[PDB]
Amino acid sequence: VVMEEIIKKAFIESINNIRRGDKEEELKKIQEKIVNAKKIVVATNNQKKFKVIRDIMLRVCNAEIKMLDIDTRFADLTRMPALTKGLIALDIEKADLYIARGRLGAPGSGSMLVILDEKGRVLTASLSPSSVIHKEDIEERIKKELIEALSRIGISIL
Amino acid sequence: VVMEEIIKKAFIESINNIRRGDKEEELKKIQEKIVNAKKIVVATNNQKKFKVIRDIMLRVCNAEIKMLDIDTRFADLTRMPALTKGLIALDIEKADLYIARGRLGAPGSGSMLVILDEKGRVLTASLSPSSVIHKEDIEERIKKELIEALSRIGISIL
Amino acid sequence: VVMEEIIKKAFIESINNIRRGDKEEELKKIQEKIVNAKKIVVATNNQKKFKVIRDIMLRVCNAEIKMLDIDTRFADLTRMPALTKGLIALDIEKADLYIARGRLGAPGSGSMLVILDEKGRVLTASLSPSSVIHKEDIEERIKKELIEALSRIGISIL
Amino acid sequence: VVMEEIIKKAFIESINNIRRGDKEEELKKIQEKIVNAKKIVVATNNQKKFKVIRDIMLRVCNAEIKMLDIDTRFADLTRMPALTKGLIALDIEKADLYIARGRLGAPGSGSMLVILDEKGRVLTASLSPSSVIHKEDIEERIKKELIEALSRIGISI
Ligand SMILES: Cc1c(O)nc(CC(=O)O)c(C)c1OP(=O)(O)OC[C@H]1O[C@@H](n2cnc3c(=O)[nH]c(N)nc32)[C@H](O)[C@@H]1O
Ligand SMILES: Cc1c(O)nc(CC(=O)O)c(C)c1OP(=O)(O)OC[C@H]1O[C@@H](n2cnc3c(=O)[nH]c(N)nc32)[C@H](O)[C@@H]1O
Ligand SMILES: Cc1c(O)nc(CC(=O)O)c(C)c1OP(=O)(O)OC[C@H]1O[C@@H](n2cnc3c(=O)[nH]c(N)nc32)[C@H](O)[C@@H]1O
Ligand SMILES: Cc1c(O)nc(CC(=O)O)c(C)c1OP(=O)(O)OC[C@H]1O[C@@H](n2cnc3c(=O)[nH]c(N)nc32)[C@H](O)[C@@H]1O
Repeated sequence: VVMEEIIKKAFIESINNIRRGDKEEELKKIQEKIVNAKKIVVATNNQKKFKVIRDIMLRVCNAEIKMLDIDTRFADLTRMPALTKGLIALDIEKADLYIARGRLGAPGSGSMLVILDEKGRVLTASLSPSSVIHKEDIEERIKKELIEALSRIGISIL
Repeated sequence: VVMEEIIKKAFIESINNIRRGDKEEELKKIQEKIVNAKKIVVATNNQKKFKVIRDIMLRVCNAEIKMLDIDTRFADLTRMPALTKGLIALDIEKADLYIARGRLGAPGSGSMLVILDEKGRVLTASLSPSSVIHKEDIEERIKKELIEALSRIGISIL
Repeated sequence: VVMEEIIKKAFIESINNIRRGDKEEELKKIQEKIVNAKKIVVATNNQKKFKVIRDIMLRVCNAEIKMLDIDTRFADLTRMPALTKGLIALDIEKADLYIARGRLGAPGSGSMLVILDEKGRVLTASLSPSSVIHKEDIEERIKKELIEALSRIGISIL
Repeated sequence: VVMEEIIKKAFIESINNIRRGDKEEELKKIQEKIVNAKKIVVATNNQKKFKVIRDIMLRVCNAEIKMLDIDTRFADLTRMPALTKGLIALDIEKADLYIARGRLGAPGSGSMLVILDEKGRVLTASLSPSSVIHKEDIEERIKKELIEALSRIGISI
C-alpha cells in the first residue's frame, strides 16, 4: 500500500471520529521511506552540519547524500525556519528525503531538525533547548537530534 | 524592549550574516510572555488533556486558563495538525498564549505540544515518539511534553 | 530543463538582489506542466464543482481528471482553506496537478481557485469577490475563475 | 461582535455541514477592520510601492501608514512570497493591518497583493498576471491590485 492510501485511511478515521492515534502500518511506511531512500538532500550549505548528518544516515540507508549550494539562512526570517529550509531544498533539488536543521520558531525558541519526504510531508523531527541554555558543541547537538528523530519512529542506528 | 523590536534585530542579523544563534534577551522575552500571561487557551475540547495542562500552567503563571468548545480533530487532515490546532484557537479566542497538542506531521509521526503567543508565533514545543512505540498513558505523556516545552526555554515547574 | 533548476536560478537572483520579476523560461515551464499533465485531481467531492473544472481542463490537456472520495470542507477551519484543500488532495492521491477551489482566507474574504504541481508548488490562482456581493451561480463563478487562472499564465481556452 | 466570535460561528457551520458561503456580518466585519485601522504597515522597504499603496489607503481610512526598514525580498525563497512578506511585517511591527505585494507562488506565477489583520488573518487579496505578459508599469499594476482587493470586499475609493 502506497503512503497516499495509508494517509487517506487516517483522514477518513479523523473525519468520522474513529481515529485512535498512529497505527502500525503508518509507522512502518515511515521507516520504509527513510531506510529505502535512494537520494537524500540536507538543506544546508554548511559543511560541518552536513558531515554529521551524512555519516549517521549512511548507517541506515544506501542513499546518495548531498547538501545545497545556496545559504538557507534566509529561512530565518520565517515563522518556522527549519521547516522553511526543508521546503527550500524540496523546491530546488529532487530527492526521496530532505533533512533540515535550524531554529524552531521565534528567536529564542531553540532548534528543530526535521525530515521531510519527497512531497514535503513531515515524517519526523526532534528539538534541542535554546543554545543559550544547553551550550553544547553544535556538532554533538545535531548528532543527538538526528538520532532521536530516527528512534522516535523505531529506527535504531544500532 | 518589545518583542517586535527583538525580532527585528534577529532578522537584521540573519539578513547580514552575523546571526550566531539565540540570545539572552530573546530567551528572556519568551519566558516573560509565558510567566506574565493573563489568559491562556488550551486548543482542545478534551477534558482530560485540558486538566493536565492547566494544573501545570498554574504553577508558572497567574492566568485565566480555558479550553475550546469545538473539536479540533479536523486539524488532523492538515500537514502539521498540532500547529493547525493552535491557529484555530488563535482565530476563535483572544488570549496571550495558546497551547495545542496533536500529531506532529503525517500519520505515524508521533506527537507535538506547541505554545504560541498572541500573533501565532511558535515560542516552544516538545515531541513524543509514536504512541505505537512508547505506549504510555496519554495524561502522563502530556505532562512530560509540557514540562519539557517549558524547561527547554528556561522555565522550571519547581 | 527541470523545474527545480529553473527555480534555483530564480532563488539565486533573489539572494544576490538582481531578481527583476518572472522570466519567459519560468512562464514556459508552468504552461508545460499544465498542458502536459497526464493526471489531474480536483480537491473536492462535489460533483458540480468537479464537472465544471473537468470540462474546461479537457480543452487544454489530455489528462485523466478525477475528484476525491472525501469532503474537503474541513479545510474551512484553516487560515487558507483553498490552499489547504489542495494539500489534502496532494497527501491522498498521486497526480501531476491538483486544482482546488474554496475560501481565500478569513470568513467573508471571497474565493480562491488554485492550481498546484505534484510537489505542492503554487502555479497560478484566481479570486472572485465574496458571494455576499456578486450573487452569481457557483458554476459560473468557478468557470470564470478557472479561465482566469489559466489566461494569467498564458493559457488560452479558445 | 468580536471577530473571534464571528469566526467561531462560521467554523461551527462548517463542522455541522451547514456553511453556505460568506455572510453579511463577516463581510461587514472585514470592511470595519480596514476602514477603522489606526496603523497600517506596508511590508516592503521599496519607496515607490509604499507610496502607491499609502496614497490609496489614505482615501479609505485615517491611519498612520509606514513601510519597513528591512528588504522583504528574502521572502522570495518561500512557497508564497507575498504571504511571507506579510508575516515578516507582522513579526516586526505592531499595526492593525499589514499590506504586502510580491510573487504569488512559484517563479513565473505572477503577483499577489494581500491584506492581513493584526493576527495575520487573510482579509482580501488580488492578483495580476505574470509581468512577462501584462508588461505594465509596476506602479500602475499595484494601484489596480489594491483597488481590486478593496472593491472585492465592498470598499470603493
Ligand atoms: C490524531 C493523532 C494521531 O493520528 N497521531 C498522533 C501521534 C501518536 O499517536 O503518537 C497524535 C498525538 C494524535 O493526536 P491526539 O493528541 O489528538 O491523539 C488522538 C488519540 O490518539 C491516541 N493517542 C495519542 N497520543 C497518545 C499517547 O501519548 N498515549 C496513548 N496511549 N494514546 C495516544 C489517543 O486515543 C488519543 O485520543
Ligand atoms: C538561526 C538560528 C537561531 O537564531 N536560533 C537557533 C536556536 C538556538 O540558538 O539554540 C538555531 C538553531 C538557528 O539555526 P542554525 O541551526 O543555523 O544555527 C545558527 C547558529 O547559531 C549557533 N547555534 C545554533 N545551534 C547551536 C548549538 O546547538 N550549539 C552551539 N554551540 N551553537 C549553536 C551557531 O552559531 C549556529 O551556526
Ligand atoms: C520577485 C517577484 C517575482 O519573481 N515575480 C513576480 C510576479 C511578476 O513578475 O509578475 C513578482 C511580483 C515579484 O515581486 P515584486 O513585487 O517584489 O517584484 C520584483 C521585481 O519584479 C519586477 N516586477 C514585479 N511586478 C511587476 C509589474 O507589475 N510590472 C513590471 N513591469 N515589473 C514587475 C520588478 O522588477 C520588481 O522590482
Ligand atoms: C466555505 C466557503 C466560505 O465560507 N466562503 C467562501 C467565499 C464566498 O462565499 O464567496 C467560499 C468560496 C467557501 O468555499 P466553497 O467553494 O466550498 O463554498 C461553500 C458554499 O458556499 C456557497 N458559495 C461559495 N462560492 C459561491 C459562489 O461563487 N456563488 C454562490 N452563489 N455560492 C457560493 C455555496 O453554498 C457553496 O456550497
